[PDB]
Amino acid sequence: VSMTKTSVDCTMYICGDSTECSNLLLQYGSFCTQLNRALTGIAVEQDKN
Amino acid sequence: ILDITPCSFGGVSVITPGTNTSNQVAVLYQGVNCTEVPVAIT
Ligand SMILES: *[C@@H]1O[C@H](CO)[C@@H](O[C@@H]2O[C@H](CO)[C@@H](O)[C@H](O)[C@H]2NC(C)=O)[C@H](O)[C@H]1NC(C)=O
Ligand SMILES: *[C@@H]1O[C@H](CO)[C@@H](O)[C@H](O)[C@H]1NC(C)=O
Repeated sequence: VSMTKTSVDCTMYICGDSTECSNLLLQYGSFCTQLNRALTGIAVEQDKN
Repeated sequence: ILDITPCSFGGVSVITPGTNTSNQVAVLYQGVNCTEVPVAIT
């Protein structure tokens, strides 16, 4: 009926606590917002199911 | 020998009635035991 609701912090995963990595990651645009939007969409749907 | 653990972190969800109803909000620190949110007393 459902599966585990994963949420990922895309910045903690890629750059974990490094701010000079995080400034480089901002240069890639919306990709972390897309990845978190997609996983939040799946996570809400596990309750709907 | 010391163990190293990354110090507490997690998702923050903000819970609101609509803006047309109120500006008051509640906040959920997801998977955080809030002995640690007072230890963080932006
Ligand atoms: C949040 O963390 C505290 C510890 O800082 C937990 O308190 C312990 O709970 C267990 C189970 O009741 C007791 O055996 C310990 O003696 C408690 N320690 C202290 C210092 O009180 C608390 O239970 C945690 N909250 C949750 C929901 O697990
Ligand atoms: C806010 O809700 C009321 C009904 O409770 C409605 O009349 C009003 O039009 C709403 N505000 C806006 C900006 O539409």
